[PDB]
Amino acid sequence: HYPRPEGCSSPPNAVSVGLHMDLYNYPYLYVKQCWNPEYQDPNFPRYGYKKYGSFGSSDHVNGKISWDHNEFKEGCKPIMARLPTAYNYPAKITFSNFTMVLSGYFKPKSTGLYKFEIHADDFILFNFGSKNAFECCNREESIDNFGPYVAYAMWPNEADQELEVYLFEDSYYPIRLFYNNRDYHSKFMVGFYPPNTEEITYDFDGYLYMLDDTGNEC
Ligand SMILES: CC(=O)N[C@@H]1[C@@H](O[C@@H]2O[C@H](CO)[C@H](O)[C@H](O)[C@H]2O)[C@H](O)[C@@H](CO)O[C@H]1O
Ligand SMILES: [Ca+2]
Ligand SMILES: [Ca+2]
Ligand SMILES: [Cl-]
Repeated sequence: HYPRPEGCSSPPNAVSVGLHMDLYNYPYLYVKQCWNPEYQDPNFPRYGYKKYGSFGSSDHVNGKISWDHNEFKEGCKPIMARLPTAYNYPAKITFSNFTMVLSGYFKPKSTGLYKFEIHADDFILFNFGSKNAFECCNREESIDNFGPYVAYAMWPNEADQELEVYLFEDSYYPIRLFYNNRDYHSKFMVGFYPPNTEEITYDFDGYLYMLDDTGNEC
């Protein structure tokens, strides 16, 4: 059968809307290969990604969280631009070169099979489930204790991926999205097909949530 990941329960008053975001610096080797190949090291997603420090965070990240910026005209240099309004983050970022971690919970609107689809420039990792993304109600502490990727998308050669999970309406599923841009254009597209649906959506409104971190499977 299809994969059936593990989820979490919580009283509605311990639940709030949307994901948490952390933004981390990702420098060029030099500013006018110019780009840093570090993002390719296997230890980068687990510990290396924090080594240039962070620069911002947000909460309640909900709705239309994908983007495709291919309008930039210059490579090998930092370009300032804004995230979608879904991110509740007002400052411009070095959209040319940065790392982001989005985490929290995905709650399906009905029981059944969900297909996710990702498209990356440069790099997207997808962890999903309480035995794959992070522990129920213990997100801060366990965020980098993720398991083998549910999907691994990397530009140019493996930039498109998909994956299928059978989900239950009553459950909040730990979800962890890792994104990196090494240089220039940036694509973070994460979409899904709910059950019996042939048309993809990139709008997560009503699917994304955060449970309080009380260490006890809630
Ligand atoms: C080093 C550099 O800037 N090379 C250029 C290409 O840059 C890459 O662009 C792809 C998208 O096509 C990715 O975003 C990748 O992360 C970038 O390093 C770029 O496509 C072309 C367009 O002029 O110029 C190359 O020199
Ligand atoms: Ca944070
Ligand atoms: Ca890029
Ligand atoms: Cl799981």
